[PDB]
Amino acid sequence: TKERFVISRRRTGFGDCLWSLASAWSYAQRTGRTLVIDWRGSCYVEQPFSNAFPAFFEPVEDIAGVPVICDDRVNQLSFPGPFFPRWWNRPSIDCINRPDEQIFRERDELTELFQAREDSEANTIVCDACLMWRCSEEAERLIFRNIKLRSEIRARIDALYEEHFSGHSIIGVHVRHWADSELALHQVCMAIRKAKALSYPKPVKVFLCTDSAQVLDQVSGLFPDVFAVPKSAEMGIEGGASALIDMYLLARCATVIRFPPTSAFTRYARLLVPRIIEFDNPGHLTMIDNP
Repeated sequence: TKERFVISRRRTGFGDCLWSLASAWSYAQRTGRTLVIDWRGSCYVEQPFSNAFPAFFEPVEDIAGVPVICDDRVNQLSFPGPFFPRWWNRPSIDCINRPDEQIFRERDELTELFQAREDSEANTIVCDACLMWRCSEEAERLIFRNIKLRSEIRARIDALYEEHFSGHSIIGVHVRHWADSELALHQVCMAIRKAKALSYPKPVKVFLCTDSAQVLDQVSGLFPDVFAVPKSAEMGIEGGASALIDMYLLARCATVIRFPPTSAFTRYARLLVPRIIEFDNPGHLTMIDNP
């Protein structure tokens, strides 16, 4: 009997990476495979063959009973064929072309596999597409609970929590992005007003997570008590750490505004925070009590 594998490959924002990881983990658990976390080529790491996972998280060799390889051994080990999806059996020269249509086909092929009664005969499942929504919420929570941020990142979160969150009820706001910008800023303001009109047990502050300096300046000038975390290889890692700090602090808020709710950036917060506000029909705000 020989070892068999599921490789979780993802290189995008951490919300997507970690949700897609939960999906790979769930299939590895169901089928008695080893899980390989392969974050080579991450948007946050300049060096293309370095596995980014250890740059942000502590070593992990097991997640809830599933053995894990999470480090540079991906560059030494030869994971065994045959492979699924079937594309991965093609010669390497034929794998240079990897268009979005093929990645989407593999999402669908993996989705069907994960729903099928029988385990694949392939010795290695290669997951190299978006696997958001292709697992249970429990699988997602298990991943967050069973990997640990690097201590340097945790210390920053801890200091920020003490400095702004402790003693207070925090409304977290994630804003990812002429007439369009004005309407979007207006919509964000409407969401903040809605959130602020709810009752909270402690004095309220607004935690803003945005990639735009202009949004930060505007929202800060429109509401009281708005704060944000202050902010080339080294600067990619710093971008990653900054993202994680915001993602994890959002999950500590009393209410979170998801602009948009399709962003996996706020999925961790959606799982944990008591109340979620978002535009959902369109132009209209909704509030969701957790669950």
